[PDB]
Formats: sequence, structure tokens, C-alpha cells
Amino acid sequence: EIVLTQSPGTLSLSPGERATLSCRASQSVSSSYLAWYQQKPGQAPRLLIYGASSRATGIPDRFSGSGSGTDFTLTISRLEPEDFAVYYCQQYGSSSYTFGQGTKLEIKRTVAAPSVFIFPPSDEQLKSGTASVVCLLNNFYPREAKVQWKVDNALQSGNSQESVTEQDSKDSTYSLSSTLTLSKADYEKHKVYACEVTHQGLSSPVTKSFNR
Amino acid sequence: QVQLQQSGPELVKPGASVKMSCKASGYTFTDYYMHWVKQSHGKSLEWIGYFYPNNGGDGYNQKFKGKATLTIDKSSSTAYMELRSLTSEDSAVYYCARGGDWYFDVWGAGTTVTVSSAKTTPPSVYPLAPSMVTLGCLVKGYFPEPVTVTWNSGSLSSGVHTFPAVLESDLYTLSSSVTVPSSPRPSETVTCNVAHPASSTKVDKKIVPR
Amino acid sequence: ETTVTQSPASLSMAIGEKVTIRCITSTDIDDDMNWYQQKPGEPPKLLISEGNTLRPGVPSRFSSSGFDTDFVFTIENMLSEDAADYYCLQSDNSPFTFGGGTKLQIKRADAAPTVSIFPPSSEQLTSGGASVVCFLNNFYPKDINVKWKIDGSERQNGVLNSWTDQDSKDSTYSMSSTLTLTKDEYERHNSYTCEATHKTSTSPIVKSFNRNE
Amino acid sequence: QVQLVQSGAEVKKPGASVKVSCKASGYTFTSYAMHWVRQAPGQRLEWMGWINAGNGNTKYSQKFQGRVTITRDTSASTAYMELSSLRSEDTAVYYCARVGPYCGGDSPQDNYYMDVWGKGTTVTVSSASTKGPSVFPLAPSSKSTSGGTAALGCLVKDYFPEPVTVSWNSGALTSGVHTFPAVLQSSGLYSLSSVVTVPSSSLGTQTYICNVNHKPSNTKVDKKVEPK
Ligand SMILES: [Cl-]
Ligand SMILES: [Cl-]
Ligand SMILES: [Cl-]
Ligand SMILES: [Cl-]
Ligand SMILES: [Cl-]
Ligand SMILES: [Cl-]
Ligand SMILES: [Cl-]
Ligand SMILES: [Cl-]
Ligand SMILES: [Cl-]
Ligand SMILES: [Cl-]
Ligand SMILES: [Cl-]
Ligand SMILES: [Cl-]
Ligand SMILES: [Cl-]
Ligand SMILES: [N+]
Ligand SMILES: [N+]
Ligand SMILES: [N+]
Ligand SMILES: [N+]
Ligand SMILES: [N+]
Ligand SMILES: [N+]
Ligand SMILES: [N+]
Ligand SMILES: [N+]
Ligand SMILES: [N+]
Ligand SMILES: [N+]
Ligand SMILES: [N+]
Ligand SMILES: [N+]
Ligand SMILES: [N+]
Ligand SMILES: [N+]
Ligand SMILES: [N+]
Ligand SMILES: [N+]
Ligand SMILES: [N+]
Ligand SMILES: [N+]
Repeated sequence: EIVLTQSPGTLSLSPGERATLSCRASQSVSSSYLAWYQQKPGQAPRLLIYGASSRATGIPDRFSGSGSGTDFTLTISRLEPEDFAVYYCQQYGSSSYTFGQGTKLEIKRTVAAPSVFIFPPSDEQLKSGTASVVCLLNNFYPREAKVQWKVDNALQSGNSQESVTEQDSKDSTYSLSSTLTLSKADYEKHKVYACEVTHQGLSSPVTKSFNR
Repeated sequence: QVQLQQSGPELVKPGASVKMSCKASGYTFTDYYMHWVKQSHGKSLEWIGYFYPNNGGDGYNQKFKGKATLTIDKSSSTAYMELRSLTSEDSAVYYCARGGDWYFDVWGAGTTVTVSSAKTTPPSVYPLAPSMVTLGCLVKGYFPEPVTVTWNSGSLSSGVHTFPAVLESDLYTLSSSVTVPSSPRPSETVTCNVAHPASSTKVDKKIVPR
Repeated sequence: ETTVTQSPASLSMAIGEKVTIRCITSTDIDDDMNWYQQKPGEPPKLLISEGNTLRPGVPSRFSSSGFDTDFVFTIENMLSEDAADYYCLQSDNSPFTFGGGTKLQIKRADAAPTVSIFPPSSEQLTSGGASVVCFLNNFYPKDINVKWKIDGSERQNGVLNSWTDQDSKDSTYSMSSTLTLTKDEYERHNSYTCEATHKTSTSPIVKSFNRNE
Repeated sequence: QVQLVQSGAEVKKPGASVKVSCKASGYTFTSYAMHWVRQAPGQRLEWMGWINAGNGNTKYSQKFQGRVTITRDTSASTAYMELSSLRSEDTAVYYCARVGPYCGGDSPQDNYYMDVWGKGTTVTVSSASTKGPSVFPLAPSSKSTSGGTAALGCLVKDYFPEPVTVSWNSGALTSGVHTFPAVLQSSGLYSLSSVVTVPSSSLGTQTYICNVNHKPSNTKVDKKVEPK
């Protein structure tokens, strides 16, 4: 299959710096039919570059494209505040029109370890069938973090969704909310419930826990 | 009934040029792509280019850049392809085919192009007479291809065998047999109708015994 | 350019059996593979288009599957009418490239040729030439030889042969052998013999005529 | 000025069909092709198919070949996209995008980049109907404190269709509030948590109430989060 592998996954930079985004195709792209797209949080995509090096109508001159064949490069000379979004590369030389997984452009800041908080289920929801345990990773940077649930030191799997807030518009940190959902019976049958976190800002994986 | 009507066969001197046509009917000519394909004798197919009247644009295969030039006449719903500075390798069958868009759904009959210094020559038809009888026609010494052969203006479609022509000294020789019961012939007429559109010749040879 | 590699170049299969052709591509073409059938003297006929789409009017015996770089075309319960050439076509990227082609032949019971020999006509003799035409019609397999003999001795010079494609009905073949001579070279001999050796009979099928009739 | 107007958001039960539309405005509708793209939340863009607005000839993706259909009504200057046999993973935003102008070239894809996009249509696949949320408190405990700061919140569970608007103290509390995006659960119901950090000192004296609105189900709920 054709694969457009963009690197890096997330590019952390400060306004007024040179941002370089890479796109690598698993098969040669003929005639440089490579396009770049910008997608702001919660908005539709917008065309940046077409033909791998031609700005579309309305794009500032700080955006530039280059490359051919296998490797392509989007470059932004001086980053403006509005330019912090996601960027996708697309090949339209074949009738698959494949996109890259995307590269996120965020604000650079110092590492901030997460402040972990665990919330045991409220007895108010026990009369339903389920018991939802909530674990909160508050104001941390970078966004990469691994959250594991342990009931009786047994790692749970396929039963705990999560969610992340947009990069804070003031302190440029993130916050995550992981929710383990058990059944009434499953919850009353066990004792300890732990929320283990792994983050770059911690020398050791922190672990918050409680017991009925 | 969508159908594409191409021009007849052409004999081109080496280094000269030819321009064939492809008249469309049964659909809006301007609303579909028109693709041109080449098929050399006993070989696979090869995409030459396309022309899209909607955007008035076109595009060629690199193999044919500088050899093919595609145009159209919207008033007459006709597409044209010009081939320039032809050599013996350029000689083949050239098809026009409607695009769907970038695959070809409806093909034309095909235009036969021959690139040679030899001059056009009409065929000489010679009868071949001897429970069930077999007759034939020998179409000898013609050029260029093709020739179409029928029997009784087509009424004798079954039991016919028309054989591929053989090329000797810049002349083609073709043969066609036909088998009928022993009643219709000699009792009734059995004629072979030969047509050489390259020399605009139509011969009718009636097979009789001696 | 996207290279399409079609295989096999040819294959023989009986009537009710199953045919299977494949085309491998140099690049990923999604499922933009098209399949054509071409019979002698006709243009290619589209049978299947992008997405394994069987065109209207095409029998359901034809289907196809595949994507990326590996595509296959199959005919279930084949028939005598399916004897033809088959080409695959990629419509994913330009230039649109065809496959090498596959010639499909029926496999049937052997059949002996119906040999018929014809003396030259007065029309050709008056023109100064003489052609002895022999017709070997409706036989199988296609393997067959033709010996010419003048007054009892074999002759190989001045002989031109040609075969037809497999008949759509009885799945047989036919051939025409022509012996071309000078008028006076022809007038200097009496008996002309068209000899046909086929797998259907150890003794050859002979057809002759003397120039005294 | 070129504008693409897509239809409104839709909700379909699994196995049903959805038909999204896309109207064009400031150009010759028939002289351009119309791509159709979708994007699952948090994942990449994925192309589905384009149609030639001039003659209706289409091109699909091998991933949707069997169940996607793109048509057009040329009088209305509108394109359509139908998707059948909807699964849970078909929930996504569906975009239409016009190709660029033709400026020559040899390949007919010289201008097949997505030039102008529509704002998008959200399609949600779920067997659930309109239902209001269940609000449970995330009480502040010894396990939710860090020094002088304590964390509490509300868990807005099992509602459909989104959105809900969560506020605290009727909007009088904003600093330290983190309302997370909604999560579509196995049951096909949304669920989100809203947390807020406050001084643990001023915890027994201040009243913290979360206010969740769900106008789809015509519902408001006020939950007092109290330390247990
Ligand atoms: Cl524009
Ligand atoms: Cl994460
Ligand atoms: Cl467990
Ligand atoms: Cl036709
Ligand atoms: Cl019609
Ligand atoms: Cl008789
Ligand atoms: Cl006569
Ligand atoms: Cl694909
Ligand atoms: Cl002699
Ligand atoms: Cl609609
Ligand atoms: Cl190209
Ligand atoms: Cl406590
Ligand atoms: Cl209180
Ligand atoms: N390649
Ligand atoms: N409670
Ligand atoms: N050209
Ligand atoms: N041109
Ligand atoms: N050549
Ligand atoms: N030819
Ligand atoms: N005539
Ligand atoms: N005649
Ligand atoms: N094969
Ligand atoms: N057929
Ligand atoms: N291409
Ligand atoms: N809906
Ligand atoms: N719908
Ligand atoms: N336009
Ligand atoms: N429609
Ligand atoms: N083009
Ligand atoms: N406790
Ligand atoms: N606790």
C-alpha cells in the first residue's frame, strides 16, 4: 500500500521560529503531485501548497514547499501565533489520494509533571449497572503520557477510555481524563483500584490508589 | 446506441504525417473524455493520450510526445489525432475510446495506418471451384491492409473461413473459403464480395464450376 | 510508469472449467483495474471496470477481485464463446498502462481436418501465374503439417500458410496452404497433391487432382 | 467567491444509510470535480471518492467500494454522498472538496488536489435516541488533594446527542475549570467529566455546584459536589 509517513508526530516550537515538517512516501510520486493542508482545532482543512512548491491563493509567503519523488518538506520561516495547528500531506498522483497521519504544531515550554488525582465512584451510580472510576492528569507538558489501571494489581484492558484538553491558551499545558468503567458486580467483588501514570516529568511512574 | 465512427485506412509515406478522425454519436460529445490507443499487430495495447472538451484540455503519454497531437471539433462532435513524421514502427491500428473517465468503455472500430514507400495496389480476385461442397476466393496482390470479404453479401455468414493475409514483396495475399450443402451450389449462386477501402475497390466474383 | 504484468501469456481450458488470469502492478492502484475481452477483428470490449464492476450486459460468469498490487480475473463455467484475448488495464495513474495480454483457447476432443484442394483458375493462368490452394478446415489441436507433392515428389519452396483463430462455436481451427508457381511451371506437371498429417489419423488425409479433367 | 454548503449533522442507527449533500455557489458547477473526505475524531483524513460534476462519472476508494455512492444533481449545483451498512467506526466528519482549476499538464490529476473545502457534516452512528445525562459527583478526597489545592468535579455520563454545556456556580467559577471533550462509549452514549481545582482551605466554606445543560433532551441539572 502507499504510505505517507509524516515526521515528527508533534513539532514543539515557539512563535517566530523556523518550522520544518517532513513527508515521506512509500512509493515515488510522479510530477510532484504532493499537497499540504492546514487544519486548525475544530475547523475544516485548508489548502496550503499544491504541486509540492506552489502556494495557494491566500497563503502568506512564509509557507514554502520543496522536494520530489519520495521526500517532501513544508517550511514556515517565522511562525505566527495562528500557524499552530495540524498539517497533513497528501499525494494526488495516484487514485488513492492518500494522506499522512498528520503533524501537530504546538507551543514549546518547559516540562511539567502531572498532578494526579483519582476519584472513586459515587454510590449514586451503583444503582445503575456500572461503576466509573475517574483519574485526572492535570496541567502537564508534554502531552505524551501513559495511564494504566490496576484492580488488585491486575492491569485492566479494553475498558477505560480517556480524553485530552486542547493545549491551554495561557500556561500551554495539557490535561487528561481517564475513566475506568466496571460493572456493579465487578466493582463490588474487588478491593484496590490504582491509577498508574507515566510521564517525562516524573523520574518514576506515580500511582494513585484507593480501596472500597 | 453510443457508437464511435473512425476514418478509413491510411497509407503514409515514411516521414510524412496523417490525421484521422473519430465522430461521436448517441451521447453528448463535449461531456466525456476521448482517449486514443495504439495496438501494433499481434501485440498489446498502449495509451496515446486523451482530450477533454469540457475543460478544452489534453494530455499525452511521454512515449508519444512529439508524435501525437489531439484536437476536437465540438460543432461536429468529432475528435482528431494527428501523427507526424511516421516510421514503419508507427504503423498499427489506432483506436479512439470514450473515457469513463480514465478507463475506456466504448471503443471505435479502429483505423489501420501503414507506413511504407510501396504504392497502393488493388486485389485480384480469383475463383476457387472444385454431401457438402466447399468453395473459396483467393484475394491476391493487394496493398495496404485491410480487406473485408463476405459471401452472398453476408447471407452466408456461417461455414465461412477467412484467413489472415500473408505479406510477400510489398503485396498481401488473402484467401477465404465457404462450405455449403451440395444442393445450393452449383444449383444456386455463390459469390464472394471483396472490398479494398484503401484503393476504394469493390469486386464481386461469382464462383461457377468448369 | 505503472508496470502491469499479466500472466499466463496463454492457457488452454475445457468448456465447463474455470479460468483464472492475474495482473500484478509495479505500484498501488487501489482497485482501479479494468478487464477487456478482444476477439479477432474487433476492438477491445470492456467486461469489468474499476472496483470489480461488471458492466451491464456482461454475463455473470465473469468476476474479479484484488487491490493494491495483486489482481485476478476469473471465468466460471467457461464457454466456447470465451475463446479470445484478455487484457487488463490500470486507470489509477497516468500513463494508463495495459497488461501483456492472455490468449484463451478451448480444449476439446480432437477433430480431423476437412481437406479441400483447388486448381488454379483460368483467370490467374491468363495473367501468367498459378496458385494451388488447399483448405484444411475445422480441426483440433492446432498442431498440423501440410506436405505438397508435384508428380510424386515433395516440394517446399513457394508455399505460404496461414491459420485462423479458434472458432467461437465448435472451438476448431482452419488453415489455408497456397502453392504459387509460374504458369509454365504449372503447365509442365500433371498431378498435384495436398497432404495433411494430423494427430487424428496415422495415415495422412490426402487430396489430389490431375491436370486431365 | 467559491462556497461549499454541506448538509446538517445526522444520527443513524448501525446498518442504516446516511446521505450527505454539498451545494456549490460561485463557479460553473459542471466544470469541476467534487472530492469526498472523512475524518474520524483524532485520526487522519481519509479519501472516499470523487465525482465528475459534468457527466457523473465517479471514482471511489477500495475501502468503501461496496457501500459508498456519490451522485450529483446538476440543476441544483449539488453533490451527494451515500454510505450504507453504517458501523460504529463510520462516525466521523464528512467533507466535500472541489478540485482546482485546470491549468494544463499531461496527467488528468494535475488539478485533483482538494482546493476548496466545505465546513463539514458530522455523522454519528449509534442505536441510542435522545437521552439526558446522569450527573454524578467527583467528590474531593484525600486522593484528590495536592498541598493546598484540591480537585473536584462532575461526571456527566450517558447522554445523547451531544452537546452539553457545563458551568460551575452558575458561571461564577471559571479559573481552574477543565471540561474535557465528550467520549462516545461502547453503549453509543456520550460521557464527559468536568473538573476544577480550588483551594482546600476554602473548601468547607464555599459551595461548588456544576450546572449541565442538554437542550437536545431539554434538560438542565444542578449537582452540588460535596466532600465525603
Ligand atoms: Cl481559490
Ligand atoms: Cl495521551
Ligand atoms: Cl478484573
Ligand atoms: Cl462503436
Ligand atoms: Cl441513444
Ligand atoms: Cl455430390
Ligand atoms: Cl470463370
Ligand atoms: Cl488504498
Ligand atoms: Cl521441375
Ligand atoms: Cl440530504
Ligand atoms: Cl505524469
Ligand atoms: Cl478521604
Ligand atoms: Cl458546603
Ligand atoms: N516507486
Ligand atoms: N452521596
Ligand atoms: N505533442
Ligand atoms: N498541446
Ligand atoms: N524508430
Ligand atoms: N498492420
Ligand atoms: N457500390
Ligand atoms: N456477378
Ligand atoms: N497465474
Ligand atoms: N464472451
Ligand atoms: N501521474
Ligand atoms: N438524523
Ligand atoms: N439521510
Ligand atoms: N468557474
Ligand atoms: N441524486
Ligand atoms: N492535463
Ligand atoms: N476514609
Ligand atoms: N480515599
